[PDB]
Amino acid sequence: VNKRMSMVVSGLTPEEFMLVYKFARKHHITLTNLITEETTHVVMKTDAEFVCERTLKYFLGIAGGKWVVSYFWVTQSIKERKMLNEHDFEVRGDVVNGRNHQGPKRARESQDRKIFRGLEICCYGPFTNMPTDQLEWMVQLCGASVVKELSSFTLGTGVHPIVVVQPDAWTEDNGFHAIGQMCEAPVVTREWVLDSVALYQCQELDTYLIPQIP
Amino acid sequence: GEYSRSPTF
Repeated sequence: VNKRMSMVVSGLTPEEFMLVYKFARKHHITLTNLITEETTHVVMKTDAEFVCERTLKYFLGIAGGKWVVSYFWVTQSIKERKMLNEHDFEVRGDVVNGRNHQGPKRARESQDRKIFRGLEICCYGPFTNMPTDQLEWMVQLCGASVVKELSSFTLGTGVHPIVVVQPDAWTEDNGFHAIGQMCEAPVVTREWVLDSVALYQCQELDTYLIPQIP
Repeated sequence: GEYSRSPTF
């Protein structure tokens, strides 16, 4: 048996989804609303130069080295009544990290050398607009080791511990500045992960570091 | 009816 096509779409209005659903129906393509290991294609809404917004399905698509292509692949197939090749429609960048950083392409080409290789990452809550277990899954797909609690860090010279938090999500407390007192590990924002994934290249922590209290 | 927009970052 061979792997089969399984799609999720992102950034589309319902009406656009319905057009794809009719599309998926005609050419017997599997189409789900939730992305899994079995999902092979991620279809993003882009501009004429194949630049999209950064969504959860966008990040997870890259993390899994899956094919991330533009919505224009569907509309063009309609226009010419054929099934043209998706690869021609791979998104080249996004509105945050660059219009032609070739992240998704590079992501496919480096699964033997994943960007978070040799790292132990703890996603220290809370989080907004992105479930914790999905973010944990994200770094897993990128070769990182997920750590549930701060005390669970491996102690060793070879281990590289990292604490990732989202300052926006904290509303009741200013607690993220005190984490350095509880453990021996760098503390950086969620944006470190997002940028690293989008470019599929491990960014320097310097700019993403969150100031601590000694 | 309502369309929760997909969360964008």
